[PDB]
Amino acid sequence: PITKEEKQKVIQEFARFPGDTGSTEVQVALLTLRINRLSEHLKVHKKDHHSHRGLLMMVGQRRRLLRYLQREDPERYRALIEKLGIR
Amino acid sequence: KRQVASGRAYIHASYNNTIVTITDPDGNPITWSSGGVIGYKGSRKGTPYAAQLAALDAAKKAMAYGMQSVDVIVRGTGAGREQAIRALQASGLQVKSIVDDTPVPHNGCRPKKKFR
Amino acid sequence: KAKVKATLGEFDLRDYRNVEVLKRFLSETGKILPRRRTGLSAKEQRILAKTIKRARILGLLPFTEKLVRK
Amino acid sequence: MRRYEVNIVLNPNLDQSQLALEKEIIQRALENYGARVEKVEELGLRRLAYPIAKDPQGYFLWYQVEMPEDRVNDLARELRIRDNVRRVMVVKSQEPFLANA
RNA sequence: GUGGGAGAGGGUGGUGGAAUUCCCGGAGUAGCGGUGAAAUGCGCAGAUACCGGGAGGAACGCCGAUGGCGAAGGCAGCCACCUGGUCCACCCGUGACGCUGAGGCGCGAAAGCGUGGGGAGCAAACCGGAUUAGAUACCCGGGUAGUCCACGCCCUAAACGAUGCGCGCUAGGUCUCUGGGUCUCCUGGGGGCCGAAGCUAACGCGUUAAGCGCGCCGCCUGGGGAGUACGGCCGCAAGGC
Ligand SMILES: [Mg+2]
Ligand SMILES: [Mg+2]
Ligand SMILES: [Mg+2]
Ligand SMILES: [Mg+2]
Ligand SMILES: [Mg+2]
Ligand SMILES: [Mg+2]
Ligand SMILES: [Mg+2]
Ligand SMILES: [Mg+2]
Ligand SMILES: [Mg+2]
Ligand SMILES: [Mg+2]
Ligand SMILES: [Mg+2]
Ligand SMILES: [Mg+2]
Ligand SMILES: [Mg+2]
Ligand SMILES: [Mg+2]
Ligand SMILES: [Mg+2]
Ligand SMILES: [Mg+2]
Ligand SMILES: [Mg+2]
Ligand SMILES: [Mg+2]
Ligand SMILES: [Mg+2]
Ligand SMILES: [Mg+2]
Ligand SMILES: [Mg+2]
Ligand SMILES: [Mg+2]
Ligand SMILES: [Mg+2]
Ligand SMILES: [Mg+2]
Ligand SMILES: [Mg+2]
Ligand SMILES: [Mg+2]
Ligand SMILES: [Mg+2]
Ligand SMILES: [Mg+2]
Ligand SMILES: [Mg+2]
Ligand SMILES: [Mg+2]
Ligand SMILES: [Mg+2]
Ligand SMILES: [Mg+2]
Ligand SMILES: [Mg+2]
Ligand SMILES: [Mg+2]
Ligand SMILES: [Mg+2]
Ligand SMILES: [Mg+2]
Repeated sequence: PITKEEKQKVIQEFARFPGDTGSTEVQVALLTLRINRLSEHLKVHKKDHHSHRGLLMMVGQRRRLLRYLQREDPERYRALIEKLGIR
Repeated sequence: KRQVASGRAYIHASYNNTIVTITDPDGNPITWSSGGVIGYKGSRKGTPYAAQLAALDAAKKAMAYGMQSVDVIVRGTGAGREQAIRALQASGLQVKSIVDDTPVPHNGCRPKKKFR
Repeated sequence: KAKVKATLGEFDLRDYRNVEVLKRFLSETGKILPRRRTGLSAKEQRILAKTIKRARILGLLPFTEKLVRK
Repeated sequence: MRRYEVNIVLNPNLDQSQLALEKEIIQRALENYGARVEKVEELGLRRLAYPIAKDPQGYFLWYQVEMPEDRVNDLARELRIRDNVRRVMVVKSQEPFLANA
């Protein structure tokens, strides 16, 4: 799945500053990572519906955080979106 | 015409009948009896007295074959499931051991509407 | 009557290969003993059941047995 | 690469040529699938609780290994294809949960 | 975020034993089965019972609980892989990013439909035997669809806690599942049972509220007619809204 190596790689890649863990940028990055993992898991296993509900909820949370970012600072929002390739 | 001198005795008891099969130490049967082998015909076959008479008749046929030492296997439940073993004990056959090997599944098959 | 854990050492509940101690938790038949007679906690019993099944599939513990004296 | 425990029960009646052959085949299977062998315990002749493949006994082997995950099932299949191997149970390693501590 | 944890949560592949049925063989006679009694039925072409071997399908005994998981439907052999939800401790990061939610979209027991597989046991319809004033039923013997699998439909239910979601507040006691702790105990988070205040027409509810409040959604307005008619939409149909 997602081990501490990949997780820390992504976090240190998307941190606003050294030591930051829960920035909106980092949250959306980790969200999108798990999103892609699950959606690739749902390319196969079309009959796994409960995991699909989990994916729905993850999409919802990511969309809420992106809406908040766009409301607060649009430029950092554009940077995040272009960096992750969404929307 | 066998002179077996020792063997097993299986008691299959149900709520409709009780039957006894006397067999040899490697599984092949020698004699047998049941509530229908003796006079009884209908539900009378399921009474404990019919089970006693069936066990005694099978034991005497085993005497004719020359049986002395007997190991007992029991499968099923019904009236006279125990009376068969009591008569088999007091039949003149030295009972080696009594074993209940009633086959019970691990929930594989669906029973009839009667059994649910 | 004595419960199994009361008379036993500091043993591994996750070792499916130790038949000597896993045999203590089976009944006269191959049935797994209830918590009344094993003296185990819910978590302990839940682990013991799976280890017993593992040992069964490896032919170490009996799937079922025959009752005597009946 | 995760840590696994491979239990192998095979025919007991083998002599030394056959037994060494089957064991080296298991070794080649472990090599071919990237299984680093951490330790080995060979119990051998043991009295089974129920007959397996018409035989009341069996020969036992236990390998603690570290190997990639997505190859474990294919490795188990290749280990099962052998005729003399009657039982194959690969188990993910775990910590020794104790009781009556 | 970090670090731990429990679990029939879901998907995929593998795999184990018990039992039923069937087939091969051995040994073995005269019935078995079934019921309140019986009969149909099966048995001399050798049954039932016993032993050994083989085949196939379906379901997982003990563990098992008054237990656990899930949003609900619902989910129990074992193993591996893929994956969801959730809980606790640390007080680390963001800094109101929240709650609800008409429509939409997805899920949705069983039965039912379509195409193709599969088929042991069970079993609507059906074929017989009984019972009875009659038996179109209950009881017995057979037995097809179906039950099982793949894919696509169907969208119902006593889909029940007959109790929408979220948050705050308001005695405790007892049993329990799962974490943490300086571990007669305390502190979270789930499952029950009594019971303060209070509520209720009463039964009863009572920190798992049916109490005290706030937000938002759904629904109700006498019974029959009737979940019918017409209209629309959805559906291959059954039919559903
Ligand atoms: Mg009868
Ligand atoms: Mg093999
Ligand atoms: Mg599960
Ligand atoms: Mg599963
Ligand atoms: Mg035959
Ligand atoms: Mg005939
Ligand atoms: Mg006839
Ligand atoms: Mg067939
Ligand atoms: Mg139970
Ligand atoms: Mg729950
Ligand atoms: Mg998980
Ligand atoms: Mg802080
Ligand atoms: Mg700040
Ligand atoms: Mg919502
Ligand atoms: Mg809606
Ligand atoms: Mg449905
Ligand atoms: Mg269905
Ligand atoms: Mg169909
Ligand atoms: Mg039937
Ligand atoms: Mg019928
Ligand atoms: Mg008639
Ligand atoms: Mg309300
Ligand atoms: Mg503790
Ligand atoms: Mg509580
Ligand atoms: Mg309580
Ligand atoms: Mg009062
Ligand atoms: Mg109460
Ligand atoms: Mg409340
Ligand atoms: Mg009220
Ligand atoms: Mg209405
Ligand atoms: Mg009116
Ligand atoms: Mg209707
Ligand atoms: Mg009109
Ligand atoms: Mg219409
Ligand atoms: Mg139309
Ligand atoms: Mg209708």
